[PDB]
Formats: sequence, structure tokens, C-alpha cells
Amino acid sequence: PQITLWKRPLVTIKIGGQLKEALLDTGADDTVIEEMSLPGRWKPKMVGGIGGFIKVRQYDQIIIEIAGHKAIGTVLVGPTPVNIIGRNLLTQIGATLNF
Amino acid sequence: PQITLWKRPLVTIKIGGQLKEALLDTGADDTVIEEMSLPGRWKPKMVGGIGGFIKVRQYDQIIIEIAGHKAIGTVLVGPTPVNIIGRNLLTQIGATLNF
Ligand SMILES: COc1ccc(S(=O)(=O)N(C[C@H]2CCC(=O)N2)C[C@@H](O)[C@H](Cc2ccccc2)NC(=O)O[C@@H]2C[C@@H]3CCO[C@@H]3C2)cc1
Ligand SMILES: [Cl-]
Ligand SMILES: [Cl-]
Ligand SMILES: [Cl-]
Ligand SMILES: [Cl-]
Ligand code: NA
Ligand code: NA
Repeated sequence: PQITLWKRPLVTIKIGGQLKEALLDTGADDTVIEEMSLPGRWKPKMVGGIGGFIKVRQYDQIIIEIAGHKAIGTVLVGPTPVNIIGRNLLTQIGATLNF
Repeated sequence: PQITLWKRPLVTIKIGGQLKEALLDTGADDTVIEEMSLPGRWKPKMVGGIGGFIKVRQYDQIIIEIAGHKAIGTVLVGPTPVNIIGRNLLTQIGATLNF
């Protein structure tokens, strides 16, 4: 699809067996999802933005369906105010910014 | 252009006669720029990013060039770690997300 930017570019994702809404975010290096359980090992990380940093759990090799496109990668889990699909997974679905 | 996302989507902007680097950020509603001087009056605004809320100065109707495309619109000035071009100006340059 072609998604215009008049509105937030929200899509449905499936992660850990759960359907969620998430933002397609070219300004995010990494994918950051609100607190939920995921299987396997994790390690702590800090991620920073406007307003400062939050502590997250970094889970590697997590499969996420994004607008019906499968992608695998690292997912960060923590107290983000919105679910964010960052560049690490946008690349895998072939997303580009065009103007 | 068509911009892939394997690297950060950094572009040159021109504002107040000065070249700066900024991030094209589809997850940002608003354009937020590091401390600089801008003409005219400003209004208050609170911006809620990943780590919390910050105060910014809102300047309306500011001339800004983005990757060689001319925009005139709202710029927020405050302590962001990176200059970010949000959807209010991405729409002015005709940007879309495609996959
Ligand atoms: C390492 O991986 C990441 C690091 C930081 C973030 S981030 O969420 O902080 N952010 C990074 C950007 C903004 C600062 C910067 O230098 N780069 C991703 C953004 O798209 C973020 C994504 C976002 C975070 C929190 C709330 C909503 C969106 N949007 C955002 O901060 O927008 C600001 C806040 C205001 C709300 C939305 O628009 C307004 C302008 C995401 C992943
Ligand atoms: Cl970070
Ligand atoms: Cl990854
Ligand atoms: Cl590619
Ligand atoms: Cl505007
Ligand atoms: Na894992
Ligand atoms: Na003004």
C-alpha cells in the first residue's frame, strides 16, 4: 500500500499471539511494544527520546506480522506510550518513504 | 526520492538561513527542532515523547526547506535529541510510506 501522512500511520500487527495497533515509525531505530510477555531470553536496555529514557526488555528473534507481512527481529518491551514499529522491522517489509 | 530505511532517514533542512540535519519521522505528529532563534511570537506547547513530556516553544508559519522542498508551517523548539521533521511538514513535501 501507499500510506499518506495526514493521520498517524497506524497498522494492525500480530505479536506473541496478540493483535495490536502500532505506528509505522521511520524516526525509531528499534521496535518498542507496550508491556507484554514474550518467550525466550531477554536483556535490559535503555532507550531514549523526547522526555528522556525508559528501561525496556530486549528480546531477540521475535516474529511479528505487520499489516499482513511477516518480519523477524529484535523487539523491545517496556512502558512506551504507543506501540512503535521501527526501522529494524520496516526494512524487512520493504517500506520506503517517497516524495 | 525513494528512501529506504537501513540507515536513519537524515536530510538537510534550511531554516533561518542555516543548514541543519534532521530526521524524517513518520511517528512524530509535530516538527521539533533544537534550540535556535526564530522570528515572531511563540505559544506554549507540551510534547509527550517516549520518556515523558517536555515544554517547547511553538512558532507558526516558519519558512523551512526540507530535502530541497519548500514548506511553511509550525516548528516546535525545545530539547529534543535530534531535529525531527514530523507529519505536519512531511505532508507539505508530499511524503508517503510505501510497501
Ligand atoms: C532505539 O529505538 C528507539 C529510540 C527512541 C524511540 S522514540 O519513540 O523516542 N522516537 C525517536 C525520535 C524522536 C526523538 C528522536 O531523536 N528520535 C520515535 C518517534 O517517532 C516518536 C514516537 C512516539 C513516542 C511517544 C509517543 C508517540 C510517538 N515520536 C515523537 O517523539 O514525536 C514527538 C512526541 C509527540 C507525540 C507524537 O508526536 C509528537 C512529537 C523509538 C525507538
Ligand atoms: Cl536510544
Ligand atoms: Cl533486528
Ligand atoms: Cl531494500
Ligand atoms: Cl504546520
Ligand atoms: Na529470543
Ligand atoms: Na509565527
